[PDB]
Amino acid sequence: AAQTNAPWGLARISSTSPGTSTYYYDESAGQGSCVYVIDTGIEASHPEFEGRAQMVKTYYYSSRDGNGHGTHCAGTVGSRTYGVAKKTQLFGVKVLDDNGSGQYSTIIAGMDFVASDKNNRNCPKGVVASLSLGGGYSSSVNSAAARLQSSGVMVAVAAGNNNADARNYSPASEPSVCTVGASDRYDRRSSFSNYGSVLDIFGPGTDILSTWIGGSTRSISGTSMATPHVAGLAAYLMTLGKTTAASACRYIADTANKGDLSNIPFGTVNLLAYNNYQA
Ligand SMILES: [Mg+2]
Ligand code: NA
Ligand code: NA
Repeated sequence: AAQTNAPWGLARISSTSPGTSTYYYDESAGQGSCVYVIDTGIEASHPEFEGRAQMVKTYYYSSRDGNGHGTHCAGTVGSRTYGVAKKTQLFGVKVLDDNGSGQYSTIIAGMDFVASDKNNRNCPKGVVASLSLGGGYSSSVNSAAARLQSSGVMVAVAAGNNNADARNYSPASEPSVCTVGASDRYDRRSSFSNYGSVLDIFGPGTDILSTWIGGSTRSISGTSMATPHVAGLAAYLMTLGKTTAASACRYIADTANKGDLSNIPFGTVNLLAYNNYQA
């Protein structure tokens, strides 16, 4: 399948070169997989989700996304126009408030929730969790991410936007999850992206068009925008049977475009998520 005039990041993950605008992908499109977006919520009514999104848990008064961030990230996972895995099922877990902030104890609880809740859900091709969030180093946050991964979920987390080594941030610094840095449309490491030995992969993160609240769309930048490209890619690859939740991060690194990013510090991987789709 092919989506013409796609957002640059979708085109990028289906090309060996920057500058294209068609997203090429297998029509299965993540059907039968599930992605939990652990964030500010998801505006499930947005027409771009086509009824495939639903809130499953909130840690605040409402399940509504009063911010937009979670809706944007969910859109990069699985919206029709802006999503990597256009037929995945999206589940929203609101651990962040409407200002985009959250306490680590609540974020931990939401990870634990996903590890359990997946047993209520029918996700025959597997389960992914996208965590476009984090703060300073916390062993407890890292442990929660590790548990979620161990429970059988493909965990993708943001590297952070500190232009610093991700070792000092969580859940970025948890080794066992998939830590995602950000790139721009010219294959430079995004100016804000964290780096370091703990990164597993880069995805598109600068100027990413996706869904927003009020039934809208907008372009924003962050390792939060790179993370759902990887989460969506994992769901897509799991639906194709190419990999599993436990091995998807490694598979994505194995199959990535290698050596194509600039301003990658020595010791950080030079790997950009790639679907290797051959019609
Ligand atoms: Mg890792
Ligand atoms: Na996300
Ligand atoms: Na470089």
